[PDB]
Amino acid sequence: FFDDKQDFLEETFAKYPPEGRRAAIMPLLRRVQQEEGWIRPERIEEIARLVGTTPTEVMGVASFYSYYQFVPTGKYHLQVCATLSCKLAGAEELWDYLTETLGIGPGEVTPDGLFSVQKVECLGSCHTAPVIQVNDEPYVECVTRARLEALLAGLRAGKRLEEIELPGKCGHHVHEVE
Amino acid sequence: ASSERELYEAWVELLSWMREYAQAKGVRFEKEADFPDFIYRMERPYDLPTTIMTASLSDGLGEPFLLADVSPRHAKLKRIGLRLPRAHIHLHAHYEPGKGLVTGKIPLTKERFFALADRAREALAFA
Amino acid sequence: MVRVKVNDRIVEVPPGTSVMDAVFHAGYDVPLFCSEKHLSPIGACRMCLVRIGLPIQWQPKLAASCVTAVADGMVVDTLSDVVREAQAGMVEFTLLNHPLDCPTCDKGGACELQDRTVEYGLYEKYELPVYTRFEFTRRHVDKHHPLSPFVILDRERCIHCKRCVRYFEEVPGDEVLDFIERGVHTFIGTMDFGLPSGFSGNITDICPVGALLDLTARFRARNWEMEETPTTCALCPV
Amino acid sequence: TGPILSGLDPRFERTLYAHVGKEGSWTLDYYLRHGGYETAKRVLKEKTPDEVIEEVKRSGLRGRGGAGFPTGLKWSFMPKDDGKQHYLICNADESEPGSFKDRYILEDVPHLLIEGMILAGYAIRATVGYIYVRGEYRRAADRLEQAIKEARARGYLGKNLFGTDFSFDLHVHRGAGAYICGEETALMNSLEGLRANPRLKPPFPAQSGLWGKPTTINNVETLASVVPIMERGADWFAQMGTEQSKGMKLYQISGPVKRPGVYELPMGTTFRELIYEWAGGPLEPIQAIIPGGSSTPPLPFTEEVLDTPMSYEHLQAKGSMLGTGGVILIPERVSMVDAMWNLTRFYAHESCGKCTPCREGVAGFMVNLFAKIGTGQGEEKDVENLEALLPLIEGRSFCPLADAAVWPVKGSLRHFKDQYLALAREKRPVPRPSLWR
Ligand SMILES: Cc1cc2nc3c(=O)[nH]c(=O)nc-3n(C[C@H](O)[C@H](O)[C@H](O)COP(=O)(O)O)c2cc1C
Ligand code: SF4
Ligand code: SF4
Ligand code: SF4
Ligand code: FES
Ligand code: FES
Ligand SMILES: [Ca+2]
Ligand SMILES: [Mn+2]
Ligand SMILES: [Mn+2]
Ligand SMILES: [Mn+2]
Repeated sequence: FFDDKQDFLEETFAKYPPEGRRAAIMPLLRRVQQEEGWIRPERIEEIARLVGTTPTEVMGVASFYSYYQFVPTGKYHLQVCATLSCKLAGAEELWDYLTETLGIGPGEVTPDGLFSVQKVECLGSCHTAPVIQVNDEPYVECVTRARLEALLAGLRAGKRLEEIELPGKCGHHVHEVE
Repeated sequence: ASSERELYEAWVELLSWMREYAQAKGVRFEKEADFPDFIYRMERPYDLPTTIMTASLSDGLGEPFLLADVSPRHAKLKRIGLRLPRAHIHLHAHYEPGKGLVTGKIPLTKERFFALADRAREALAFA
Repeated sequence: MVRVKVNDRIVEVPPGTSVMDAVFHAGYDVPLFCSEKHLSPIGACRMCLVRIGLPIQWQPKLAASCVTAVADGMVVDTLSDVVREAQAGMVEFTLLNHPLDCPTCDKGGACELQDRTVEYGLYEKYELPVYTRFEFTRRHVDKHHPLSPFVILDRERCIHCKRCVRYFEEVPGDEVLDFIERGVHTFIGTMDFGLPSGFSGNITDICPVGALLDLTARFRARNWEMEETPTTCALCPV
Repeated sequence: TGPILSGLDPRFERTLYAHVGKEGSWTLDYYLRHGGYETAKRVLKEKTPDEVIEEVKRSGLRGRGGAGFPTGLKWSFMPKDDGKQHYLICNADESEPGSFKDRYILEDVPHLLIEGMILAGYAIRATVGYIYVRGEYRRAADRLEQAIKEARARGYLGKNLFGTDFSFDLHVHRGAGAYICGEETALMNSLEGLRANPRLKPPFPAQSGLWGKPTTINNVETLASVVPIMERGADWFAQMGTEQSKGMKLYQISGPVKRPGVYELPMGTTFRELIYEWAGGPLEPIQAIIPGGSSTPPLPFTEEVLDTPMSYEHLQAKGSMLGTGGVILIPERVSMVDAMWNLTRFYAHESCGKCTPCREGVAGFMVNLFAKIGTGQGEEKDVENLEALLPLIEGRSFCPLADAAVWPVKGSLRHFKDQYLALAREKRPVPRPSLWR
């Protein structure tokens, strides 16, 4: 996998010391993900050899974090914030609707192969709850029941997310409710 | 309630799908553990349908890609659980009246189970 | 040397000493799961807690005696209701998700977890005694699984000390075992299937319970039933 | 006016969040046009390293990571001159619920952070610096790497700064989704390519941190603040806030309030001020508020609470404590049992698994109690265990996370114990009101 792109390797090993190579495990793992959607056990063996350690040591490290998926994930992996602050905004309800509409649990993927779901912890935009982070790009904040369905059909008709039109308005570091 | 008995009834069937998918896709089905409330039940009565509390679908190496379990007869908040070991994904199937086996709101049918087991098999199984 | 006073007994002992060693050195005792002769000590199981006085100025929180150094003129209490209540509690947190295999488990009467439970747990508060508080679904996972033709792994019994993974890294130097997920969900596992190193049988004698057992000798007799013959191994010059 | 700064004063000056929300705030051009690396240049030719530490000792800057520690005294622990490589680490892993102040300094005024770290490294003789941001903060990550590049272009980073024989470079390192990675010592492991458990501290980070080396770790907010401080004197800085809580603070507020968000106010200002004047007051009846982070114990919605100066002391001697300045208001319409049913199943998730009392303790037992009792399968005995549990945990785990979990539950029993008893004794589930639009 990394044979292809060794410009990425020189560059990212160069941020850490000679004796600080495992450091690379995180950024490498991270790539595989944003490229292939999930990490296969062949990637873990590679990365181990690349970074200079055992398959065992890398395996553990990667299974420690929440973002790395180790089974396939639909085109748009919907990560929903469940933590308190978003709870008081409607998070649980939104999860019940979303999951019940699409008919998927965390480990599954919709039949049409573009929708995975996951509950996550505070995304750190509590002032704009309920919050949703798509794949690895800017949150979709203030997911009202209506704001949501539009997000859904936007992606469902192949609109690249960075330019779907969302009803209503949502502030920056401060947010006014009505 | 009497749900407890129908939940255990549903534990048998989930196990049934496990053994099926297992022989079917030719992958090891492994009885992982029996109910200690059977092994150590003495003269005491026992009416449960099986004696198997933890089941699994393992690969060639024997490392499982699917794990299944239901809670004993004497423990509280009985749920039946599905876990993809190594991929951090846990499920919790309850039992609703009339509806049936649910993971909250979505029914857990043979089909849906087979879907998960497949996804898991292709993705996780080492050999 | 430095002067320490354990409970009612005072002892000489070199500067670098672990309070745990100083404690045992006066002829006392304390629960002790994650630490092992010849391994890096870390307070991880949180069993070896003592109370420490250092001027008598009791420190506010309880110390892991196994990773605490000894200071000149220090007092160590290992018997207080504060100590013992804490111990019995820590024994309870351990046995919380454990499987219930003792009769069937090959770790028989030689199991540190068993011995430490009957020693320091079930605390006497001052009729019918309560044996188990936790009444939920215990942790259920992968069971009776061989790592190599010499080593068989019960993950349900593992108490998450670090005895094994620590050792592989430190003593022979072959990192072929580590934990996996996190939370209550973490477990021991491998990716180097064979169990590569030629020093992999040692984890067998360290593992404080019957997670990591010698498969060469599975299901033969209970540990007390064995007659033990101390000798030397002549397979080579060492 | 006459003496000290503690409010909507007219003599208070916005410094950090000054240009946040301002269009194009993150160009090296914007930062320069508003007097960019002016302070950093000054300091490097004029004040020595030791001198730039006393100006922070005197400023009275306490850590904004939630820790609270004296960050002038913190730099004071670093090895003077040993010849070893030293490391400075910005901790932009901001994962503690209800807290989001770091985020926007990262997205909209990154060069402020950069300048602030140049000063910081300079004080502690760290030539190299790292930024561990959460791998969820996407835009933040992209705006830092962006800025780090523009700075490096124009000579603000690397080689030999300002003509002065100091050199300093930054490196970004994204995370992968783990609250525990926020802990200063678990962060180092995480970065170092290991599984992020916290380390044994008897050997301290100042004397052995990143790769054995003398490292110093600070919060984003802490560092961004090192600039105004060095720009316009400690005296300016100290002239804000209480007698132990100097300077200004990034307070943010969330919950069913009128206009949630971040509001830069000085240290001392009251909850009543934030909740009302700025946030526009509640929209529902409130029953409690969580002062600092989620890790801080909840306080009842009382006047005597509303009038408390949000501080590292007024809060301290008020049951709770000031964490991250992330308040959250909780509506009566929701059960406090549920509030923590939640918060603790948050901590249950995030536990690293190293300790019996946290792994088994809270992640096992605790989250399971709330479950039972929160479904109305609860008995009176259940509320008593939960209570008796907390002190077997809090005292002694390997790291603070364990306390972070018990504290909010302790402080919830201590003000709403009847609310737990209520659900139990009537076998009633927590109320499920409609909360989202
Ligand atoms: C369990 C735990 C989790 C923490 N998580 C974070 C975090 O996510 N972000 C953060 O800035 N600090 C977090 N901290 C506090 C860090 O130790 C703090 O960020 C670090 O002290 C930075 O130094 P400063 O306070 O001087 O700025 C956490 C602390 C603990 C004990
Ligand atoms: S490891 Fe020890 S406590 Fe566990 S089943 Fe075996 S003998 Fe019993
Ligand atoms: S397998 Fe045994 S030695 Fe290894 S961590 Fe688990 S209990 Fe300790
Ligand atoms: S207290 Fe919790 S998060 Fe912290 S070291 Fe222990 S198990 Fe890990
Ligand atoms: S609670 Fe959802 S973003 Fe903080
Ligand atoms: S023996 Fe000291 S903590 Fe495990
Ligand atoms: Ca197996
Ligand atoms: Mn998560
Ligand atoms: Mn029975
Ligand atoms: Mn077997």
